[PDB]
Amino acid sequence: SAKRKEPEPKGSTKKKAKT
Amino acid sequence: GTVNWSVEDIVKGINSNNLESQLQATQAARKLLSREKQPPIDNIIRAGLIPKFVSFLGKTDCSPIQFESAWALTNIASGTSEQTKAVVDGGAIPAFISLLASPHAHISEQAVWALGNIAGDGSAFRDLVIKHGAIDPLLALLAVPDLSTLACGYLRNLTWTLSNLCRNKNPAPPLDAVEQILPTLVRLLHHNDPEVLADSCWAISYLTDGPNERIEMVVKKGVVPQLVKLLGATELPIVTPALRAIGNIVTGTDEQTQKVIDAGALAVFPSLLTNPKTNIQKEATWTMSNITAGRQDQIQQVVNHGLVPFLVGVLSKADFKTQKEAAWAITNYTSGGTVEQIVYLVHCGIIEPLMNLLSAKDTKIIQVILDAISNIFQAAEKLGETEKLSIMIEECGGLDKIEALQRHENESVYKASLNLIEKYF
Repeated sequence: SAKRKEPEPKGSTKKKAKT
Repeated sequence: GTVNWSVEDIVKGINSNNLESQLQATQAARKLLSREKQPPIDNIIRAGLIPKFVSFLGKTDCSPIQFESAWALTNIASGTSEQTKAVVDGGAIPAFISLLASPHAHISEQAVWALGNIAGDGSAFRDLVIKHGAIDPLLALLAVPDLSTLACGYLRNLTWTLSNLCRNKNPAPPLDAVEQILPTLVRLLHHNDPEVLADSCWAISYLTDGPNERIEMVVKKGVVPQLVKLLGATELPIVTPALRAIGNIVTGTDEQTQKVIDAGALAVFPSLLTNPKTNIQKEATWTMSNITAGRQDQIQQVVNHGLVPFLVGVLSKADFKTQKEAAWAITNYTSGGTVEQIVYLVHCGIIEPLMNLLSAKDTKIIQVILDAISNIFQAAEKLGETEKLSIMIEECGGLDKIEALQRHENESVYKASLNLIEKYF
């Protein structure tokens, strides 16, 4: 399997303050 | 009014035996905790205020104090792990779960927001939220005939929170939580708001990141066409997670991979591969690399779509990290391709940009490229054409680069580059 599975972690905002 | 209080005043008020004084003091705490320049989260924690706020969550008789506490706790939980942990240690999880049922939408939404921040801390809190039973009442909030009748900011917060409940990998969320959430996530993926779509793609991207069993449960919901459609979106915040998710799927089995191909994905790649956002190019090229690691007939679809010149282009000119992914896509393609596919690759111009890259200070790219050379020679051998290939490598300055690599301070580079000269030069 030449598949490479582990990409650089990436996402939406983890945590968010209100205003 | 409640603007600009000291923490000791907020403490004085919260310790009064007066619900209204407590209310004023909590709102004051909330306004401190709402400023961008260093809100005094640690000061509030150090003062002992969390357990008091958490108990205000339960004051059904006082809706405004429920809301100001929710908001204050939200902002605390939004901080470091240590700050989020303080909220959780205050008992805030069940209390926020109870507020999901509030008749006040602004309060219910604040509870959603807080739970998002707690799950966003990582695996353990995500899993702790799920054990408390957040998922059911979260999903019951989205159990409406038409999502469009929900307030938009509210829908966005639900979507984002559910996405944090799908996030993180060591361990991945519970299988049965994923099964419970997926149907609703499929629905949100057809909603017309850009943020809801972005955060639904993020959630799918989290869920397709890991073992092929996890890819399977997503692909089984039949989302791949909707993913591919979003991959064509004009909004970069939607394309980025749609591409990550598509890319995660093609790391899976040949059959899982074929599903994105059958969905039309490869028609979007001429523009993804030339995207002016350097991160979309990187990700698209990595994606191409796992498709070129597929079956011969999958490789053939890369050919038919006119994608090999795009791979030549990226290998020629791209940020270095994108070139690295391109080098992989070529190594994969040359290792699983028919001889005719590999001849085709050479006719498009692969050799010269592959050689230019042998000047890179990056042990790994060199290995990947020498491997591709060897694979291409192996196809040239089968046709009595190695000499014709040696001349091209010679003419573009590739021999100087392979010769220089013998005395390379790396066991793998030296062996394979001496081996190439032994056999071919």
